[PDB]
Amino acid sequence: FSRAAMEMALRGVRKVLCVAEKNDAAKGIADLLSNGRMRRREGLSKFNKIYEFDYHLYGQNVTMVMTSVSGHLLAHDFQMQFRKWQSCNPLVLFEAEIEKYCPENFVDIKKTLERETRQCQALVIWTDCDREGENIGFEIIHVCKAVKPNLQVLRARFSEITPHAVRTACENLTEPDQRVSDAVDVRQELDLRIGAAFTRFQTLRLQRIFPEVLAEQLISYGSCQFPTLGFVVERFKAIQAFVPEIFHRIKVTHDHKDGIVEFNWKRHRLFNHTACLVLYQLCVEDPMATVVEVRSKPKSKWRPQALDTVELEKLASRKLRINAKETMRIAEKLYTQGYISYPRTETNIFPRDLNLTVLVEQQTPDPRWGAFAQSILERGGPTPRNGNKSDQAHPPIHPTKYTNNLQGDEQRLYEFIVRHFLACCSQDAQGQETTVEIDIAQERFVAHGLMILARNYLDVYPYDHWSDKILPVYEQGSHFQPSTVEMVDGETSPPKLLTEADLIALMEKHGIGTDATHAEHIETIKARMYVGLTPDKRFLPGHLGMGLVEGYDSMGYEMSKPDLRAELEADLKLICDGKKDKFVVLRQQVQKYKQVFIEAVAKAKKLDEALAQYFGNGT
Amino acid sequence: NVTSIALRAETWLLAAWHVKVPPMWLEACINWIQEENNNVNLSQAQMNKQVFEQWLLTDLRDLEHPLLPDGILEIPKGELNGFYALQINSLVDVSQPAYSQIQKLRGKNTTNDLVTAEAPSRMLMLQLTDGIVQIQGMEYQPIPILHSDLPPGTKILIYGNISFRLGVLLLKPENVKVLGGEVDALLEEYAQEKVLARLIGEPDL
Ligand SMILES: [Mg+2]
Repeated sequence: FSRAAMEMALRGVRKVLCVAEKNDAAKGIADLLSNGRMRRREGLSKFNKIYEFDYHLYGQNVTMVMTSVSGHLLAHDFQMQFRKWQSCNPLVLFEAEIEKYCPENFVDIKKTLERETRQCQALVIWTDCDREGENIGFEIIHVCKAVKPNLQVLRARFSEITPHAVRTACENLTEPDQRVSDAVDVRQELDLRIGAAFTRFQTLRLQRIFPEVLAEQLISYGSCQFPTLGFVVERFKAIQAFVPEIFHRIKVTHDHKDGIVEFNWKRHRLFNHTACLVLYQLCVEDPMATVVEVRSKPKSKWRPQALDTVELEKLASRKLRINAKETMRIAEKLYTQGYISYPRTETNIFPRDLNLTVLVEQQTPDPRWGAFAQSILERGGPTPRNGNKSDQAHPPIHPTKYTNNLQGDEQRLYEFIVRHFLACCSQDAQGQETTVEIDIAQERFVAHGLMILARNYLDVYPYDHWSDKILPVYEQGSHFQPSTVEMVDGETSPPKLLTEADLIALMEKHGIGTDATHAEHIETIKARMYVGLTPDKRFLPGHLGMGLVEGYDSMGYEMSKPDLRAELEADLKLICDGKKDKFVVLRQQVQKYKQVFIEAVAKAKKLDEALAQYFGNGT
Repeated sequence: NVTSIALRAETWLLAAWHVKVPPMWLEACINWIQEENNNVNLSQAQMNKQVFEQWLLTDLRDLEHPLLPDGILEIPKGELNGFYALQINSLVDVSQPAYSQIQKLRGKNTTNDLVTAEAPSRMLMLQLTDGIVQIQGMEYQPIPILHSDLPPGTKILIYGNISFRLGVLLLKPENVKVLGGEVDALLEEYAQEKVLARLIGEPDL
């Protein structure tokens, strides 16, 4: 724990084995700690190199053997006996023994870690600082501890690949968190058991019932992919059920030299022709408008809140037209290359430790946003708009280093992250809101006006729009003739199909897809052809997607609801905090999903009946 | 012979609530109240109350006693003056969509239906009747005593100066008083669910 405890522990250490999540992270971390002085060496895997370099750890000169894995080193599955679909009843998969194993393509990596453990006295985990990263770290620990059971294991904690971050990580090594690793092992186990049991059950059944339609096709089930599909089918059904209604409104306009002023009815609209016709007839006879109230107050447009993964995934889709799967891929690439902080975080509060003044200063060489960044500094300094969330691990996603060498979507997302950061550190746009109330035959109409005085954050953030709506001068007490007095017709509009940002928003609201896993589940329902994208580009459910959701929902128990997965994900967060143990969560979640499975097997014919609506007869 | 009690009740009904009733209904009503409370000799105060309670529960359509003036529907625009104790057959909010209203009434949750990633005073339209002519009553100014859940057959006093157009009365709070009551025959057909279901084209109604 203490500096003296660490120095004592390090004594007699000559070689320190360091392991990163991917080779690019290993090359990057080794390059920064060594100042490019590192010496490249080859591992038993051609894509996972070894970078040896001399370094000073807790008062001990060591040789750092920096290598990497390629994501998860170990694969989870049932034993060979349960692996075959026709070898057991899907129901037994809720209790069937599960094992972890190293795949053939990763055996070269496992053997490199084992090889280096023999020449090394300590192990430092350099995997990304998230739940999966801690689980990968524990996969590396298990492999190395098989060689040296008394091996000293440490964990390097960092939120960016920058010289100061990686140097501080070496001065502040900690113990690997078994609690967060265990939550990953619990989720991995539940996903395999619920996934396998429900997939084998429906695929085998529906392949027998609809052979011409679903031949050799995989009807997969996921504890999270199912309520995700549920949101898409729920919205489609809402639109299908929606009844549009004709409404009527009195529109009063007044022509001015450089623009028509439209006064909006205070009654807004009426769903009755006679009710509006009567009020309109009163307006045609004596249409003389009188200025009742000319009111004005200061209006402000708020600068963006500090950026977290969800807001990045949603704004990149809405504003940049990059889908969440790609955003997270590019965001990880920019993180690995040292340009942004770790892009998997719930934090929207800038920690007090973090120097925002330097991060702003760093962006002043840019031709586009450089002048704005300087402007923040000239106006006293950065004043961030923080939220209310903090994971206590990472800061909000922000630019950590300046680059002008990016291209394509990589440039677009970096530019977005930089502009959002500067906008957040800036001031709110300040304007002046005005309103003019007119009376026509005791009926009140209102015209609105806006005059922006200081655009502020808007000058760096073009993704938000604020526009002046300048109204002509109306004196309180004035009388005038309106240009037109109309009785126009309207109709109520249904909701629209969900966009990816709309779907992420619903998932967030209901507590599913937590730990930045939204994209993975949206991608699975896309790939399995349960949902399809319209040209708009919104989510439209397919006949199999539709049939499955209304099949399970007709069984009584509301299975398309995200309540059960939200409870599962809630329990996983408890495991991480040490607020719950992994054995109670596993026993409880398995008993809960085994019950839902047993009820679904009993009413299996409901699935056939719901899909028969689309595929017709079948036996 | 209850004609002596009938005149006293008629005097009170008009004086206290501006309620006009036919003599035959009034005499039949008093006789029934006397049979119901057979053991006693009721006071005029108790008789007047019980007669009025029976009136509040009576369908004006079955009373055949005109109150509203002749050809009120024939005049395109005008003003109505005087006191009228009419009956609401049905009632609906025209400031809100009937689909939106029926959803809330049916208690179903449509929260996910209005979820997006992107960052109106009430007007009741009353179907009023004196039992012979049917007109409309509009919430011209907010009348808080009226609400959509008022039972079909509810008796209301319509008084003062009221401007009317195309068979619609432009009612202000100073022109409305709710007396109460209900009509069993109307509770069935013109329940708020049924009124709204008709406006969104739901069958078997
Ligand atoms: Mg990772």
